[PDB]
Amino acid sequence: NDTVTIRTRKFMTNRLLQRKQMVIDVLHPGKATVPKTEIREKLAKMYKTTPDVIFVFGFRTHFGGGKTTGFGMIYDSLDYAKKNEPKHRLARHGLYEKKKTSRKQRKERKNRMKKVRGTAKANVGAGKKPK
Amino acid sequence: ARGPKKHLKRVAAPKHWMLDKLTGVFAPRPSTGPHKLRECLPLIIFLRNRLKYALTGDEVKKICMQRFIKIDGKVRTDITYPAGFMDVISIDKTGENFRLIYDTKGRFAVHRITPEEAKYKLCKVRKIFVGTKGIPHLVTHDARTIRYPDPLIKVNDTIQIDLETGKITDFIKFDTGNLCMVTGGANLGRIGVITNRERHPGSFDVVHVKDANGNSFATRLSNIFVIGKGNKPWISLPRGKGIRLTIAEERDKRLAAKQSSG
Amino acid sequence: GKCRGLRTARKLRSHRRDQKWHDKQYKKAHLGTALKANPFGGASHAKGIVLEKVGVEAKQPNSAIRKCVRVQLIKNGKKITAFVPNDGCLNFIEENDEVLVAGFGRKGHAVGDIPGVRFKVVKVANVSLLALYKGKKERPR
Amino acid sequence: PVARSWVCRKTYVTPRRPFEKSRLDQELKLIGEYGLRNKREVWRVKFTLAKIRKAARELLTLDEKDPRRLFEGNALLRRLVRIGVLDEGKMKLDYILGLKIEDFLERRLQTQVFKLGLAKSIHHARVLIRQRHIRVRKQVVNIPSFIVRLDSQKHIDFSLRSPYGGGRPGRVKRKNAKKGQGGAG
Amino acid sequence: VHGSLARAGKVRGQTPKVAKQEKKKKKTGRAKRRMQYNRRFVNVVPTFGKKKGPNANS
RNA sequence: GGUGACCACGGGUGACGGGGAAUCAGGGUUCGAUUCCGGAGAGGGAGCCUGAGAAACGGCUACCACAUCCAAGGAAGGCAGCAGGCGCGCAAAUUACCCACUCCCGACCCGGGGAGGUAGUGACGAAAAAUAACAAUACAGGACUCUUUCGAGGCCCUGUAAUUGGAAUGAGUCCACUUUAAAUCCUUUAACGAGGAUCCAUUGGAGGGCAAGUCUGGUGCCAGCAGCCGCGGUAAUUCCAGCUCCAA
Ligand SMILES: [Mg+2]
Ligand SMILES: [Mg+2]
Ligand SMILES: [Mg+2]
Ligand SMILES: [Mg+2]
Ligand SMILES: [Mg+2]
Ligand SMILES: [Mg+2]
Ligand SMILES: [Mg+2]
Repeated sequence: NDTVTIRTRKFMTNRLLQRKQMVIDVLHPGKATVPKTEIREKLAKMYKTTPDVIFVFGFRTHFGGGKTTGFGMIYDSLDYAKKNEPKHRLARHGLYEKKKTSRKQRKERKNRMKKVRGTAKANVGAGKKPK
Repeated sequence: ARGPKKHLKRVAAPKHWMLDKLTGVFAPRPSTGPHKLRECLPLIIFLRNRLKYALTGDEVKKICMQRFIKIDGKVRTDITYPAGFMDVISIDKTGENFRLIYDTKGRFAVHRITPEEAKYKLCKVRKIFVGTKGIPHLVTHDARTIRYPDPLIKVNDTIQIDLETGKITDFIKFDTGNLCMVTGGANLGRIGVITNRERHPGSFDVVHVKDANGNSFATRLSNIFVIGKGNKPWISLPRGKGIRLTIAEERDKRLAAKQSSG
Repeated sequence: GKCRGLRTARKLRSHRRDQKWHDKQYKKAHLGTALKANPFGGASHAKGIVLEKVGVEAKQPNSAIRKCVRVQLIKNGKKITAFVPNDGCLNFIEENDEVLVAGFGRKGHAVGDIPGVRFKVVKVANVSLLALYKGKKERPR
Repeated sequence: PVARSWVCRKTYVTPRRPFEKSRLDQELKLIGEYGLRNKREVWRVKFTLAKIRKAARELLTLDEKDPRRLFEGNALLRRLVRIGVLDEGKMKLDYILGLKIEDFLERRLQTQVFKLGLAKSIHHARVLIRQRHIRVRKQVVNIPSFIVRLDSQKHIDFSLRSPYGGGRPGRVKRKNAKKGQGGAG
Repeated sequence: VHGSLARAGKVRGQTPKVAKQEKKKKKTGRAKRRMQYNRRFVNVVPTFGKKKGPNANS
């Protein structure tokens, strides 16, 4: 924490997705890769925002420690951040849930429903028996 | 095949799209539109690879579906809409306008224009035919056709289409001594003046063009777009004024720029 | 002499492709009868079943009993004779073994003092003869 | 199908005839004098010089004032004087044919640290580079075959994390210290 | 068959089995190249012999 | 009538064509099943509906060859798609995860995609690159020097072997971060981690071609080696071994 610094570059703003995006590098001379949460709040202090709208990813560390570079994303509002931002990053921040079944099981149910025609009760009870 | 193709491999994409090899297997495959897919710039790569407003196809799809991209004064939500030559791309939320013009190396460059200049657009007439009730027509280099043109307008001349009306306000005849631009082939992107036109019946006419620096080249007639009345262009030219300069005088320009910046 | 006219290319190429049939390598590689006569059928290696164990007398200046196996190939059922190339590797060979046989060095020609033998055993029962000779692994009892 | 590239090339050529005393002795002399691991990484620099000389000879066969000849000649001379194997005043295609593989081997990082004196021998230089002790500018380099340019020549120095610049002594030093303090109060 | 296969492996059978002498490991790679460069490139011998080979059986 | 020694016609192809690949003075000679373009096919043929587009086969109809269920009255088939089996073979991978990327389809910002992406097997092949470095003692060597061989150290470079002898690191264990759809791997980074540093480099050779032994012990024209010359019939530079050397 004593020697960790954020530096921004390729900064630009767009109103198309209502955000400002940049590529940043953080300097840890002798420490591990800085945690994305730490980048989040430090960049929030940098741009006078809160560490709930900050979005960072793609942090690759140069050979031999020291510099690591990632792509930073800041939005004007959390509602816009929810509106246009990938669901996996929303789930990383905990704002999106993926509590669903496997792709294989989903395909099994989709193919089993094709054997039953029209009848709504037998079309919704298709996957009830072969669990 | 048993029908039309609706895929485009990444390596088989047009070279001027400046796509790489490792991102994926496929290319945008632009939808049918006013321009052929060989010389069109789809909006996905225009807003992802040229301006970096979007990082992915999904993001550029969101940008398009929020109805901010305006092409030729009309809102287009097609992610792979073929933009093409000198169609005005207007974004009002961020307030800039783009004119899609080839650079000196035959690639669509990011050319920014004022709104009062973006209000209009040059077109190259491709055919003139009279239709029913004796009504003349005019089909441009786009898919755009219009009725009741000036009878002085002939084939492969230039017309001034102002947006939001689709009408003609002025025109440039294809005449010796007029400023042109090459729209295909090796000399793509070169601004020059019509010096000669040799015509070969039953084949393609060849036009000889000299630029400002005196470099004279030639190209087929179908690759020429008249852009100026004599020597003043009717549009805003990109950087370099469409003057193709060789690698010998490109390298030392790079060295001078590096020396100035260092 | 040879013709040198500007439009003699037809005669030059015709004479070349006629005369190219007179050397043994081109004839062997392009006639196909050598490919038909080859027991391996143009393959580097082959598999077979050991029909018998035989001894072959060496040539005139030498005097030895080269140890070979009479082997029927699994494909096309052709019967060949394959040398067993080490000091005691015939003992690792028994009847009805599935042996792998390769060429014996010079492309379907006999090598050394062994008359009419063009193949050698590389593996027996899916274990290498080199491995058995060096004792690095054992026969599959 | 797959979006790979599979564009690769070999970097060395084996000699046409093996087992000749003159070539074997010359290659062994080079290996011993420059601290190379094997014959592959001297055939590699020989191949590089062969490619450079082939390009220079072909350019020489091109006519004078030919713009392709001029452009590629200045490019090749610029690269050669950046890597430092050619003097800045010898900007001619004829002098490229006069180069030798010793000039290229002298520009290796392994040789350069030994010449600068960061290591006591060429083999010590190689192991010192491999154990992440040598840095160029700010990047640490663990590749002995790192060709050093003239601008990067001055910026070769010990790494900060290594126990030769900054602190943090090695594991054996720390173990010896803790054993010593556990033996003596 | 004429019956001469009974002698297979005869000499390898009769050869007395002597074990390999346990020896120090040999340097490999760059160290090996350094060693064999030092042996035959940096040395001065005052003895005659007309440049005898590296495996002299003196 | 039309075509043919300017090679028609017929036959063969272990022939899909091309962009290209190997080799590399120049000229050429071989290879292109294989990711890009074009063509053809969906077990073999044949015929069709629909549709803008199919003679479609993850559409239909019939025959042939296989082949599934059957209550024997019938009914249902097409992996040269992704995986995965059997067979054939000298010969070729996991019945994994995901639509996160590139794009495609649809009424469509929202769904779907074994296209494709990711991981697993992977010495096909290509790039980089560990298996050690340094110092001090003995015994040598140097254009070494100090008195002119004699003796030594004001120096340098090897090898032999040691209580040396304390410095540097990984390969591995492994916390966290990072990566990522989620992981993995790489790069970071805690803590352990080297003195037969036993944390052990192999594959082929030592008559010539062709670098390397006229060493030693067995065998005795036998066993075997040997691409070719040739070696072996009791003193083997060539076999089987030990040691020592050679090449990568
Ligand atoms: Mg065929
Ligand atoms: Mg092909
Ligand atoms: Mg194809
Ligand atoms: Mg078909
Ligand atoms: Mg069909
Ligand atoms: Mg090892
Ligand atoms: Mg021996």
